[PDB]
Amino acid sequence: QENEQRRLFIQKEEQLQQILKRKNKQAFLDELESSDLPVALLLAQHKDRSTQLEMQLEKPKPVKPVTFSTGIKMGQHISLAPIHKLEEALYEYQPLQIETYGP
Amino acid sequence: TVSFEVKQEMIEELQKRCIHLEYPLLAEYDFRNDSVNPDINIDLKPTAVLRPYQEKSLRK
Amino acid sequence: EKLDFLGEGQFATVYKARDKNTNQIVAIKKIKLGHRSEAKDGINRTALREIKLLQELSHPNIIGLLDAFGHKSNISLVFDFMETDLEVIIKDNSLVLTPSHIKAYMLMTLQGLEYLHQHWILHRDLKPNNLLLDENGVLKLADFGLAKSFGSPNRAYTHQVVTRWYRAPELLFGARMYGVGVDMWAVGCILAELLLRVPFLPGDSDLDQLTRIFETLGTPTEEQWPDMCSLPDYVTFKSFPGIPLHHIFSAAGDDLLDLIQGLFLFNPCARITATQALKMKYFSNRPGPTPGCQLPRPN
Amino acid sequence: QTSDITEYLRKLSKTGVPDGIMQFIKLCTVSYGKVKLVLKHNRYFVESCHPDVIQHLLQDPVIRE
Repeated sequence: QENEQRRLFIQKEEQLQQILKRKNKQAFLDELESSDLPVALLLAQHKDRSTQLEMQLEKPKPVKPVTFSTGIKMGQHISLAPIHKLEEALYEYQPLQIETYGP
Repeated sequence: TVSFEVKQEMIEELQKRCIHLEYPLLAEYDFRNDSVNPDINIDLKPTAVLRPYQEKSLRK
Repeated sequence: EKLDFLGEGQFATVYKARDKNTNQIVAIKKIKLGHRSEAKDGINRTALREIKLLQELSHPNIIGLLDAFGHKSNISLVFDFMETDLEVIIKDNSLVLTPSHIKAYMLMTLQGLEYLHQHWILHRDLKPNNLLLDENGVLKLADFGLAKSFGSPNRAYTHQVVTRWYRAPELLFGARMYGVGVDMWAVGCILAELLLRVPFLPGDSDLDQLTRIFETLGTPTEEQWPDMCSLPDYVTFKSFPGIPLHHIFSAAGDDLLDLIQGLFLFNPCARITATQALKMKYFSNRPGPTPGCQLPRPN
Repeated sequence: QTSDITEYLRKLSKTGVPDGIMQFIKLCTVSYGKVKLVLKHNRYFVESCHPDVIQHLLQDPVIRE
């Protein structure tokens, strides 16, 4: 349960980094669409809102490991191959039980 | 700082001539991540710096 | 209308929710499937003949059926509710004891398999828990998630199926052909579990299960089960003799040994079926079975 | 930026602007460059200033992404 909360917290932090990355794209798209010199103060305050957002994120985290997971967490690809299950169980002392096979 | 991405890598020579054609000047900075060989990126060197005529030119 | 939650399963989660119109309690078994993908199979027809053909066939030893609905993703099953099963009698809970009540279990189990074999239907999903019990004590089956309509010839089909604890000797080697002995193998295995109240065949995969079965029953020789070396997928083991069956089980009469030996036969062509098993000397004696009222129920 | 150093020059003259010819010129070359990082090519980010990015969209982004 502790490792499950750590892996789930990585997706929560990864989503905030993607929104912060996409926020700079929206500022560059509208940087010259409606700006003819007087509109230049908003870009200076853009990094100020991005710096304070990173300061409020680096503190409430116990330094998560660098992983490459999906922040949205959807139907991830496994192998889609007839891999069956374990490596033929392979006994050693007392046998247990293995789940049955399904289509 | 608003970071961008890479445009097919090959597109690069045409950008160096369009910026200087107008009026702004470019200045490619430091840092890299390709072609490594000397172990890592900190090698071996004593931190005891000397010669003030080189340290002042280094920080500049 | 969700009511209460029970447990999980192999590929379907059991839900105790009261359905509409019909006032009977329905145990919905939702099968986890897909719908997000484009060219996705979605629903599997391995249970299509279960929720469409069971309404026509009526039998007391066979589970019932009301309706059926779904849409690829969530396929909610509509089946009658059952009290307890059989695994709770042996596993964990050891307080519930059945003194000479096992005769009523095999009597109502062979009648259910005989009715399915008459309509050319095999229950290729035998495991020590499908024998569901209701309030009246009527022994009924669980689900038909691996049923198939067979005929006179026997061709190649699926392999490495069925619970690994109860596996036929011809199915572990990967034989292409099979027959009635597939469903008649676990009949004696369930009977062997209710006697000593312990797992009779505690094996692992297909390789470990061959060791436990052969060291207790024996190795099929040429006089016993012919046609063995012709199969490609074959392994050579030790010359296992054969442990008798009248000394392993303590509470076992003389008439009980006449049925256990015929069920554990390694020859599918010579293995006893359901009609010849009900006409033996075990189901025609003085200790008559109980109808179901005197049968105890778990807590 | 050149607009910051201009205010320091006006205070040094003590009530007096530096003519006015070089005041309108303080709008040509800016601070721009490229940085090589994990992208294995170029990552476009320079300085925390803002006038160094506004006057650039009408040249390179207009002809190629």
